[PDB]
Parts: sequence; structure tokens; C-alpha cells
Amino acid sequence: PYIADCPNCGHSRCDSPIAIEEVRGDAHAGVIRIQTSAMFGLKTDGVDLAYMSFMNGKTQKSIKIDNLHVRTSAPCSLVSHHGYYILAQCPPGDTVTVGFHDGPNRHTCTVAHKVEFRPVGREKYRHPPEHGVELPCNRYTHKRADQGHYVEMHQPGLVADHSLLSIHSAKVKITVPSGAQVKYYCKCPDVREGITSSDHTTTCTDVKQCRAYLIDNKKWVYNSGRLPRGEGDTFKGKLHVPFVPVKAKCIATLAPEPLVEHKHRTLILHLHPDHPTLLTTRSLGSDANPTRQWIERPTTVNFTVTGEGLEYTWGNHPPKRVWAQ
Amino acid sequence: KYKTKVPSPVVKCCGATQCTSKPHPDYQCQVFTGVYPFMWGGAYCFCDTENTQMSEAYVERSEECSIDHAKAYKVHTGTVQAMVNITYGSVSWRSADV
Amino acid sequence: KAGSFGDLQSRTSTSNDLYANTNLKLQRPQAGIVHTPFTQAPSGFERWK
Amino acid sequence: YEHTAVMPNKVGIPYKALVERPGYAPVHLQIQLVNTRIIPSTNLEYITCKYKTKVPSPVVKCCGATQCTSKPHPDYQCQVFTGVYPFMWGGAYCFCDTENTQMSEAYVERSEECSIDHAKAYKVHTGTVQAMVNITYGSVSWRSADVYVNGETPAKIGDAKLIIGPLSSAWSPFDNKVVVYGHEVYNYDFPEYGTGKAGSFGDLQSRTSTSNDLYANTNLKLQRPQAGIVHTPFTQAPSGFERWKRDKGAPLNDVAPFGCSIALEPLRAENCAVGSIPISIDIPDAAFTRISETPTVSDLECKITECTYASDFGGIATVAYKSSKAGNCPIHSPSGVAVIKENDVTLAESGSFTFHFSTANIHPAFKLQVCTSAVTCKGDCKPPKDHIVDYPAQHTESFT
Repeated sequence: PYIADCPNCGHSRCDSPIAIEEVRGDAHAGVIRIQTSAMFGLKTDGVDLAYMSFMNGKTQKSIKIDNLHVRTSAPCSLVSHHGYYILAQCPPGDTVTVGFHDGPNRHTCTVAHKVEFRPVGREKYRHPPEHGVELPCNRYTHKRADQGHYVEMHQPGLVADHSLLSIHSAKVKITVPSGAQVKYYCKCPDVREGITSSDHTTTCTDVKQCRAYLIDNKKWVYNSGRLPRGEGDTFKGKLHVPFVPVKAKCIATLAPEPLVEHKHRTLILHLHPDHPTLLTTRSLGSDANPTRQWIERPTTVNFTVTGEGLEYTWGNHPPKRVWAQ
Repeated sequence: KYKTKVPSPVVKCCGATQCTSKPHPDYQCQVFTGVYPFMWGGAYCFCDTENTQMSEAYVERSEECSIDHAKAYKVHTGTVQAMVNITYGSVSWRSADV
Repeated sequence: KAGSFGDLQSRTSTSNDLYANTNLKLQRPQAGIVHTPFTQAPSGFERWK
Repeated sequence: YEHTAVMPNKVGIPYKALVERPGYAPVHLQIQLVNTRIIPSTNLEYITCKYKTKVPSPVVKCCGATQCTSKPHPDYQCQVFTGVYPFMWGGAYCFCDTENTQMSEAYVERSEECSIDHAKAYKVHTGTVQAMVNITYGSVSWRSADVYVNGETPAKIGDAKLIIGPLSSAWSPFDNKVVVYGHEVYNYDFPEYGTGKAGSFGDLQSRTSTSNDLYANTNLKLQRPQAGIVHTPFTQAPSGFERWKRDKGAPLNDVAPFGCSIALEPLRAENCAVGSIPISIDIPDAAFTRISETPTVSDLECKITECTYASDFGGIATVAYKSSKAGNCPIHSPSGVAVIKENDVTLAESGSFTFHFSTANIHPAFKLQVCTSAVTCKGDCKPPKDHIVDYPAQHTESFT
């Protein structure tokens, strides 16, 4: 579970494990795929997707997911998590605002991202309905058995941990997690690399002038922009994405039927939608003479139909056609 | 639509890290100095101006590029077709593509 | 042109090479914190929709 | 400085234009259209090939008739026959003598060679021409990039951005209808899928190799076997793919106009030297040298010394260079009369250096622009003797 710098972490820029990168309000189904720097899913070892492992300290905390909250302008709905990554059904929102509850603390993370949800169709809803026609939307999956893409996930760079740099009663005293690789020296001249167990520091004294580092590359990370490079190498760790964008047919929009009214080679149409509906036509002469107008306000319109025919498209309701001799 | 899939920047703590123009598409990279990068322990690089930060970002196809993508074409004339039914004469049927 | 249609221009989906005039301009991160200001035009595929 | 330039379509020779940017030092071009591969828009209409009358083994009912049915095999020819007495390894075997019935059936099928040795028709449209244009530019000295012709396509390979065409010479050497065979391409009015008269080209007409359906007008006519013996007279035209290999026409890479070569590859027609191409480049300004750093060369003199009225760069001319600094100096004749082998000449402090060139007018009165200094290299030239080798560098014939 990677940890990075959340931008407006409740107060201001903290370093949250759930630091939000790559917000994708690019689908249609009320859904956003998000990456936390935290890797929830199974535990550290082997069990139960519905548990929760973020970083506390240098360490993980692979425990229950109890009170996740993604949210935006309104509280979102989770869809599924896998890896670093969560899918959640959100409404539109100027921002994105994520957070669980460990239990002692709220411990959330928030971010800017322009979000919208147009459904696919000539109706510009704000939200998916219960009914209407199905038609080919873009949307992310529920599932994990997924390989359609993979993002590079090589090592972490080092990280700071000044909990290490204690004092040896006059000298600044570094320690190690588990024998991990601590990269160490101070502004003064003393040990210059640091690949060690718990060292002391002969020369410097102040904690604030030393290299508290953790080369702990036993587990790779996501290659966040808010990661410091592991300077050594491009290690392996090519790793999939679960939530591929797929060609789901969203349960989708439908605009109320029109009121057809006859006139001489002319369609008066008293019209009354639910939401802004893009109407348009095609006078089937080799003179096309089409028309487009989003209609949200109910409006009686007109169409000079010709002899050979016109067609009529009340939103994603199917196209009509008309003989006006 | 692009995805600015940023490679994770370098942070050299005392002195410069010259960037090179990697061949990634639109590989934008610019060295930066004068930082003091707060990373989980306050800052970590002990210098104060020699703290260097090299940001690099290239453009990459979205995952939606595979599936939700516009598509240009140079379009010539080709050759038109039809599933012409003839319920002919007394034959009464043929529905053929021509 | 960046912002205009075809800011990203890949021959096909498989094609690793492309043309990305996005006017991607990195800026320095603020006040001694790790992040990556990427200042960029949202795509001419975002508009065009 | 976006150096527009009309430019002759001709493959194997550079076109060393000169960038006259007002303000900084000019830079030469070297634009060699190494290829003109075309790749028109096309459609696989039908493969053809020679048939194989892969006869299904006939029925022999011994006493009475066996009515045949029209099975859906391509050109399924089947005809019942009576009046046999089929000698099969024991003399005859059917004990009747006229009620002995024999039902012969034969259909047409793609040869095994159809997969591999097969003519191939096409409806051919115009498409879009290409080139691996080398420019050993300026001081860049290299880019060998594949480009297009449509007059808004750049190709930023190297450092320069270059826009080519559209060419004015729209002669697609391919006709509308084309047949193709292995490598020999024939601009043939193939009859069509579904129609080809038997014996004539396209007696077999399969959409592709996989396509189980086809059109087989082979005039396959079964005849009755002779004198009470088992066999299958299939009377048939040998294919219009058999002919079309020895009573054919000649290939377009041997009969085309305006200078093309061909491949069974993307169906290009390489190196078609015809007309001009309006080419325009946006150089990297970094590659420019500012004007105040190249030597000013004026107060010079130019003269031929042995001008060869020819194609190979036989024309020569010393130039009494009168420099200010010492260094390089790109050169070009803005007049198309003279084509020069040297793009650039090195200069000491006001020395002299001959270059090579070629012309077409007896009295070559061509300007020479030695890095912002014009000069007439007037003179007279001599005809050569030895004219049987590949194509010229002169390509500038006019009224002389």
C-alpha cells in the first residue's frame, strides 16, 4: 500500500496512504475508477478482497474495510476494489473526496477533478434512470479477472523515517525495520552510504541533519507521480489493471414521446421533455437541411417537411420518419 | 484523450540531476532546484537549495483509447451493395447480396 | 494542435509511437513538497464530445 | 522561413535547395526522394487460379436408375448414365446389361496451388503516395524518414518538420481494374467475380482462398464412360489461369508509363518519376547559423574551367573566393540551369575552391549564391562521348 502526498487532506497537504491519483470521470455510468496509493484487497498475505491494507508507519495495516467513503458533491457508491484501485458510482462533482475510517481517526483524502456523467444518448440527463432503452455506453467492470491493460509497477524509492534517528545518549542513533537497507550519512563527515543494521553516528549529533532513509524494496509500488524514484534501476513488476473500460450497454436514457400534430407539409410538434434532449432531423432531399437543438424547456417547434420525407429523432428514442405529401 | 501517466520524479538531495530527452511520446521533462520536499517526515533532503527535483511526464494512450476513441479516415469512393429481394414471377423468392 | 482535435494521434491502438501535441508543460512543485505539476490542455478528444 | 518549394518528382537524385531566411545565415537543403511508393486504395475482388476437377467417385447401380440431384458444390456437374457393363477387376460386376446405371458427378474446386500460385483481381482507386525521404540536412547531415504526399502531413523524424505535396501528377499507373500474379502486375480488365467465361481468365473465381463458395464457369461437361468400364469422362476447358500464364499480356513493371516499378507487397508502384511536388519544410531554428558568423564572400569571381555539357557532374568552375572570416559557406544555384554536387564549400581567408556541377545550356549563365553572395558563372560547355549508364543529375532541359 503506497503512501503519497494528499493535496487537501482534511486540513491541508498531508501524506495519506489513500492519496488519490488518476481520477477518471471519463465513463458514462455514474462510475469513476480511482487509484488510491493504498492497496486494499486481500490482506498482507492471502485472504478476503473485502479487507483493508493501508500504510501506517513504515508498516501496513491489513484489516477490515469497515467504513470506506468515496464522495464528491454527494456521497458516492462503492462498486468494487482490487489492488490499489477502486471503482465507485459517483454523481458529478467539481472535486473527488475519498476516505475510510480506521476507527480512531477519520483519515481521509481529497482531490480536484472535473467530473460529469453524460449518459450515452441525445438526452443530457444528470443521472441514470430505472428504465429506458439500452445502448452502447462506456463503463468499467465489476470484476478483477482482468488483463486488458497493465501499468508499470516497479519498486519504491526510499522514504523518510525520522523515528529511526534516535539518540545514543550523545550521538544520533539510526535503527532498522527488520534488517532493511537504511541509506545514511549526515551533513558532517561520518558513514557515507548506509547499508547496515542499526548504526550510530560518530560525527553529527542533531537528528535534523541526517539521512533517515528506507530502501525497503521487498514489495514494488504503483509508479505515482508522488513517488520518489528508486534510483538504482527499473525493476520488474508489470501489473495489470482490473477496471478496464468495457462496452457495457448501460441501462440508459429515454425522453417522453412527442405530440405529433399535422399541418400542410409541416410538423407542428408540441414537445415536453424530462431533460435537455438533442433533437435533430434530416430532410431527405439531396438538400439535407438538418437541424440541431438541445431541448430542455418544453417547446412547440416546426419542421417544413418536403414531399419525399423527413426523419425525426426524439432523443435516443428511435428515429421516426414521415410522408408529407 | 491522453493520460499524463507521469513517471515518478527524481529527487537528488544535494546537487543537480540533468534530464535527457527520452523518446517517450511528448516526453516533457524539466529539472528543478530549490525544493525541500516534505515526504512523511517533514523534508528529507538535508540541503536547502541544492535539493533538486527532476520532473518528467510523457503522454500515453488512455485505456479508453482502445475502446472509446475517435477514428480518422481518408475516404475514397469504393463500391455500393444491396440485399436485393426479388420475389420473382412465380419463383417468388431470392434475397441476394449484390 | 493541442486542445484541438487530434492532440493525441496514434496510428492504431497497438501503435506505441504517436504524436502528442498536448502543450504539456511541467511546473515546479510548490513549497518543498513532492508532486508533479503537469499543466496541460485537456484533450481535443474531451472536447469533440 | 518555412521553405516552400515546388520540386520535381524524380527518385534518385537530391534537390539541394537553399533556405533564404532574412536575418541569419542561409542553409542548403539536400532533398532526395529516395522512393515514390504509391499504395493506391484497392479491394480484393476475387482470387482466381486453375481449377481441379476433383471428381467424386461415381455411383454404379447395377439394375435400374439412380436419379442425380444438383448438389451445391461449385459447378456441380452431374449426369446419370445407363447402358454400361463396368469392367472392374473381375470383368464386369453388375449382372444386368442395360439397367446397369452409372451416375457421374464432378464439381470444380480450388487447386492446392490456388492458395499460393494464383492470380488476383482488384478494383483499384487512387490512395496516397509515400517516400523514405533522406535529407542529409545542413549540418544535421541526416534523416531518412518515411513520409506522405498529402499537403498537410508533417513527419518530425530527425528535427525538421516537412510537408509534401499533394503532387500534381495524378497518373496512377495502375488502371481501375488490375490483375496481380506473384510479382507480375497486369492492369487487366478482368471480367468480374461471378461471370468469367470458361477458358477465359477467371473461369474459377473465388473471393479469397478460404472462401468455399466461388464461381466456376468451366463448361464442365461429363460424358458417359466407354464400353462398360469404370471411369469419368470430364470434358472441360483447361483453365483461364493456365492460359494467362503463357498467352498473357506483359507486366506493368514492363509496360507502364512515366517510370514505375512494382511489388506484390502493399501494392505500391515505386519511383514513379512524373511531375512536381510542392514541398515545404519548417527547419529547426537552432540548426540555423546566425548571419554574423559565416564569412561574407563578396568581391569574388567565378568562372568555369572545363564545363561538360552533360548529366554527370562534369561541369566545374573555380571561384575566386573573397572571404571575411574563414569557414564553411553553403552554395546553390537558385536558377535550375545548374545542379551542383557540393552543398557546402570550406573557405580559408579568401582562397579559391572549385566545385562540380552539370547543365543543359551551351552557355550556362547561372547565378551561384555562395552564402549570400550571388555571381554569374558564365561560360561554355563541351559535349561528352560515353552515354550508356543509369539516370542523370541534370534533369533541367529547357530551351537552349
